[PDB]
Amino acid sequence: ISSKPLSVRQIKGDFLGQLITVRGIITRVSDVKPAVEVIAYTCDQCGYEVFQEVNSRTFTPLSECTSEECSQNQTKGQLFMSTRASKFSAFQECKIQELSQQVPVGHIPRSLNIHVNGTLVRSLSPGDIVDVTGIFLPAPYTGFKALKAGLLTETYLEAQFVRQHKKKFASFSLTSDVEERVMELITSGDVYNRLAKSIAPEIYGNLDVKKALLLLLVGGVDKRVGDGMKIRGDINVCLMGDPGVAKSQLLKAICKISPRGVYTTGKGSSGVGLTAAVMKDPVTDEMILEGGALVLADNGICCIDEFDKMDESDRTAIHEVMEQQTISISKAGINTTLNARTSILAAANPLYGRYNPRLSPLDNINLPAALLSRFDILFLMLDIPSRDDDEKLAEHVTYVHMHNKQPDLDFTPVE
Amino acid sequence: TVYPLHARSTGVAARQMLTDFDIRNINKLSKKKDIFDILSQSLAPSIYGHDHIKKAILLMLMGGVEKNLENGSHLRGDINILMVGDPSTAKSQLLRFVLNTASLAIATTGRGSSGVGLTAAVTTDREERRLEAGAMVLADRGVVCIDEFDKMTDVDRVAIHEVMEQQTVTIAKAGIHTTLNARCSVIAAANPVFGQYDVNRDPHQNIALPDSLL
Amino acid sequence: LRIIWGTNVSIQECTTNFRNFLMSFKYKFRKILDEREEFINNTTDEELYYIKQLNEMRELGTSNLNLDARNLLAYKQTEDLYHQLLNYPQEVISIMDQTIKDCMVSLIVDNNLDYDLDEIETKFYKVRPYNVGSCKGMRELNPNDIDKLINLKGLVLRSTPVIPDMKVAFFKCNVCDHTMAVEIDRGVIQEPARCERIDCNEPNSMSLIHNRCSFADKQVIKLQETPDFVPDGQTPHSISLCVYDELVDSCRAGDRIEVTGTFRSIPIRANSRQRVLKSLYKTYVDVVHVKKVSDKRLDVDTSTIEQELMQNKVDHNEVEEVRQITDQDLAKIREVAAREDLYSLLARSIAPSIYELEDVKKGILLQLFGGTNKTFTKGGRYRGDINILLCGDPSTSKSQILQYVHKITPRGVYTSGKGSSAVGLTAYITRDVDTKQLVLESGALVLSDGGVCCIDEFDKMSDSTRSVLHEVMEQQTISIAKAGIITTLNARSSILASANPIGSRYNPNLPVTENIDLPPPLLSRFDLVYLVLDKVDEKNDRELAKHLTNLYLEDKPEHISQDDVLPVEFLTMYISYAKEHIHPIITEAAKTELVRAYVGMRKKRITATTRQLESMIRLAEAHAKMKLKNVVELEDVQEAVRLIRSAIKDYATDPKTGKIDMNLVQTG
Ligand SMILES: Nc1ncnc2c1ncn2[C@@H]1O[C@H](COP(=O)(O)OP(=O)(O)O)[C@@H](O)[C@H]1O
Ligand SMILES: Nc1ncnc2c1ncn2[C@@H]1O[C@H](COP(=O)(O)OP(=O)(O)O)[C@@H](O)[C@H]1O
Ligand SMILES: Nc1ncnc2c1ncn2[C@@H]1O[C@H](COP(=O)(O)OP(=O)(O)O)[C@@H](O)[C@H]1O
Ligand code: BEF
Ligand code: BEF
Ligand code: BEF
Ligand SMILES: [Mg+2]
Ligand SMILES: [Mg+2]
Ligand SMILES: [Mg+2]
Ligand SMILES: [Zn+2]
Ligand SMILES: [Zn+2]
Repeated sequence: ISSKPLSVRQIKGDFLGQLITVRGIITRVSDVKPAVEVIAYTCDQCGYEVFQEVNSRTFTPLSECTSEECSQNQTKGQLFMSTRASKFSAFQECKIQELSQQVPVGHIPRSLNIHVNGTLVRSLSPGDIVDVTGIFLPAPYTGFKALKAGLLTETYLEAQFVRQHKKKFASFSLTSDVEERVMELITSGDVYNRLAKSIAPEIYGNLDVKKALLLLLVGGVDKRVGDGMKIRGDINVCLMGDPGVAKSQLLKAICKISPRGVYTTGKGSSGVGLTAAVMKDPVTDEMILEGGALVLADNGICCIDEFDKMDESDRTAIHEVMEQQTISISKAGINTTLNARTSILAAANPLYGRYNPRLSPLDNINLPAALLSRFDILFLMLDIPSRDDDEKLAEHVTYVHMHNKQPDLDFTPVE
Repeated sequence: TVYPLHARSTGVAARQMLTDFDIRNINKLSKKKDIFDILSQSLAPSIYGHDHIKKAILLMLMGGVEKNLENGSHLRGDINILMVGDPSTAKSQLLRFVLNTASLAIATTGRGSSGVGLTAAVTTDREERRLEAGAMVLADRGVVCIDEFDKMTDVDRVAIHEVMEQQTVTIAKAGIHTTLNARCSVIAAANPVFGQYDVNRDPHQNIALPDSLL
Repeated sequence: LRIIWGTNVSIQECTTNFRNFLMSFKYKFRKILDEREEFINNTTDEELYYIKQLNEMRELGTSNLNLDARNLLAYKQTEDLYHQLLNYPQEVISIMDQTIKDCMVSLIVDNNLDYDLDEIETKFYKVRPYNVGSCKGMRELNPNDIDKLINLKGLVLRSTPVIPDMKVAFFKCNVCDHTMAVEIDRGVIQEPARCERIDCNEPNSMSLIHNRCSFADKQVIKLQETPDFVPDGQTPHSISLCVYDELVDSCRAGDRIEVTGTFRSIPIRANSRQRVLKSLYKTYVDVVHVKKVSDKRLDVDTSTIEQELMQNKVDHNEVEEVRQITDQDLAKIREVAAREDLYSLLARSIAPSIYELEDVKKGILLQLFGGTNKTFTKGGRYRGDINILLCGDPSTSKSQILQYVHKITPRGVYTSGKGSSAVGLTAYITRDVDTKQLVLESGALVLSDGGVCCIDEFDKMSDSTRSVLHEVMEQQTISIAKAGIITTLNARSSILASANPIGSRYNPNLPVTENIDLPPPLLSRFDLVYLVLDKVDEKNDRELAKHLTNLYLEDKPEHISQDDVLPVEFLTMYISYAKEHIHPIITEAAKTELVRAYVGMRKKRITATTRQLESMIRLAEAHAKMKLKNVVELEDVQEAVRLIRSAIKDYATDPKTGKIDMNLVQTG
């Protein structure tokens, strides 16, 4: 039963105490703080170390040495805590969330708390898609007493093992097995074109854009000269084009291949998704800053959709994110400079929707010269009908619908 | 006992019991060659004509098949219908009937349901940062009957593109990164900007909707 | 054996090894360790290092010995003392304090100084180690790293008022009038039920008199982390520093410091639940050493902290507020000033990576020096800050220049347009988690006091936000009158701003003013306005491309420049010394030249105002300081006028139209 990954909704009260595997996205991870397992007190009058076990969120210190002599003799020894002698453990109150696939029709995702303890800390980061396996243990009720009716229990999941659905780029070791899967890819020949056609096989005839997106995934090389100059070393791709040329599906495909990346889209929602303001964490009472979409997409791909229909206020921040790879915030309560190393992919429509060939490309792209400069590649993806390409696309799409697979028989889309 | 009750423009779907007699009748009636015409006529007996519109509405109620592929791409299996025309053309009547006959339908007006009202948005509840499902999320696997589409704010219609095509609502707001599922079929009615459709002017001038939305 | 339970520390072995290290430390050992054999100078490496230092410490009377960790690492026999101190800072530091006391007594007695030994006997000698390993960050500190000496560095956001700390409490049995004395042991001062003597025995006999008790000083400092390496998706953190004794008020807000201390975790009390502690401990860092002065940055301005220097002398904090200048280094400063191309060399040593932007690099250097901070003793003052605006075409390296300035300057804050707000700058009100009471913090402008506030993307910033700039821009102070706060704040901050001309690209058709698109009040305040222009010049573009490509030849490239540039450390030394010793004054010939230039200038394009005269005065003062002169001369005023003319491209500008001819706007 531990093999089967369960959604948060399926973690009923029946599964309490067992070993279960919950599959979902990670939204909030607290800082690592020392949690008391056993607290050690020193009583110098009788020279005894007394250890009080702690098994709750709170506890109470002692006043009289409860060891044999001080409780037995007339001597009443004063006992003092010793942090170094006491036992601690690295602790993190994560919070997993239900995926979009697991949520039933019409509901909204619900979350489950995870208490990561011991050496397993720092194995979970926000935005990760993981199958955490742990012990579904109960805890005493922590809400308001009036709502309590009987021995109500709050529940959590004590993490034991973490499996990442999408492995991080910074965690690559060329182990012999990874070496063999890799050289088998090398021996396939034409790795560049095969990888380019591999991404989003259901999309036909847009191959240069796929190559550009592959280059976006690979990324250049960051240069930090001895003086202090830093070059971006990452590509910022744009996909300006007419409606109905599968820009959004390319962006979603890239989101699938990329290990980390937010699919920020539209307007209004982005306004607070780049603010990165300050809020108090419930677990440690720390006033941790909250990161927006861009910070969560650090060392990832920002996959901004509907770029042209998005507020100028956020474009001002996109300027600095693209160039300096950092976000400088000096608003009320915050005087720091966030670190957001991101590669931005933008899909947008030209001014007046469909491209008008009569107008000049700059007048129709509508990007200011400063913003357009930051885009390494700005595709046009113009829709120009033709009796041949149209029927090619139609046959490809009809094959995709009639069989859930790319039409190309001889081609091998890499997993 | 708890009985979820179906009411117009509510999230509760309206399922019905199919007796063996009813299934037999359905199977027998499906054999006729004029089944499409027979059904289409029955959508709005009150409204005269508009038979092609009624056929389109019936096809919307049936819907298509959404396709999910291994790589993760999702292909829309829902069809959206927009009616533009002169006043008193029974467009609002057709919308009301669709609301009254679909298993799960949600009715909205032009600007009463803003962009926050549609899709979804964070409520910032003090008991913290809960998510509240707007109209389209609550209309998953259902229909949204938008009326007076032309009066809609430009900003409101910006947020509708993703729900129309990708069938998802992405929050990415206030530290909340979520992708709600909104697989809704949208039907809208909207008069032309000039009150009555102008044959002398091209349809681009009359509709005044963005090319992507059309 | 005889080790402390729970530690590998043995008092005898530790004392002996530390004494051997103190007696027998040669800096040549460290130079050997640090691969400095090519740089070894036995003219000063052979002499006893800590012995001479302790002799100086005895002569001056200072009570604090700043010990270097790598010094302990280098000497082979005391290598283990490094790990012992790193793992057990408290006991080891106490042992070092005792060893310093003993060795200082031995040094005094051996030399047979005549003065009485007991006069200096009663004084606590504290050792303040530092440079204990790399930063490691802070979020990576597992709970197994409790009470271990660690190295942290970051900005100082805010500091609490000094909080008294009771160490000795005074009770008094009211009937018997017997004073009581109890010390502190792990934060508790036991209440005696009966009296200390045998006069009387009552259950509640004595009462605490807080005022009679002994209180020590404790200040809480909030530091914001700036680690070298940050994990993906991590926002900047914040750790609460706690300082004691002479370190109180040593650190002001906005100071990029490098603090060494002991990691500490403390149980926290539940809200209004008497004497119930949450299991999750709260972590804070103690403070033993603070390294304000760094060789990668200019030294803190002496003028701003001049008043606080006397209070520090009263406190004898012994923090190195300002780096000291070595004599041979001063001679090197003099010889470099004697160079003919001092001006070009210093200009190009600022932002070495940038290519062919000499006029802009110059102005930046003149800003880094600054004009004379004249003090009108009758009332009022004039500050020598120079503000620079860079309105230019995209991809002209302006943001990189701002980044370099922000790195170099001692107290600088980087800001970018819409990421700023009026309340965001200046000062605001906020609530701390720990006190849960309202406090006042500092915005970017106040944190930039005595430094450069690099304001990026100026034009995108709102007209509302730019309004507050005028006050600090002209008279170098900000006077706020808001809900709960009514005061004046001196923000002596030199603003550096980068902007894109409206349209994102300079329009040759529209005049300079219309392209720049700033209100005349705000535009006039800027001393220098640079019209950086990107023109398609085949030779210049080829050279820039060759330079940038050569930057990519090797992984960690040394900069590819034809001409030699000064070390950044030496440049910081030069700039600091020139700023703090030398205060140039104006001459009659310079006065006449200034008047003539101002008159000729005031004869569409922006009209020169008296702010232009003040900018000329401050630029002449800055140039005087650069050459190390104590007076300014007419050639310096002419150079300042030439810089003002060149910044706006006055030669290529049409005289009366204000339009710029593109044929003559070409640069080097
Ligand atoms: N070249 C193509 N290959 C496959 N499907 C395509 C192609 N062009 C358009 N489509 C289809 O057209 C629709 C447009 O998808 P979407 O990515 O939302 O378009 P856009 O964002 O460009 O407006 C989708 O159903 C998509 O599958
Ligand atoms: N073709 C029609 N057949 C029957 N009734 C109609 C027809 N056209 C309009 N009506 C009637 O006219 C009125 C206006 O219809 P309504 O849907 O409100 O118009 P609108 O298109 O302006 O929204 C209704 O009472 C409707 O029954
Ligand atoms: N003259 C130049 N010298 C050195 N680097 C330059 C120069 N012009 C452009 N660059 C390089 O091109 C980029 C543009 O610099 P940046 O400051 O980001 O542009 P902007 O001036 O628009 O803010 C940087 O990587 C910078 O190193
Ligand atoms: F109409 Be598409 F989403 F650019
Ligand atoms: F007059 Be209708 F409701 F278009
Ligand atoms: F395009 Be630059 F940031 F002025
Ligand atoms: Mg799209
Ligand atoms: Mg109507
Ligand atoms: Mg810039
Ligand atoms: Zn005891
Ligand atoms: Zn008494």
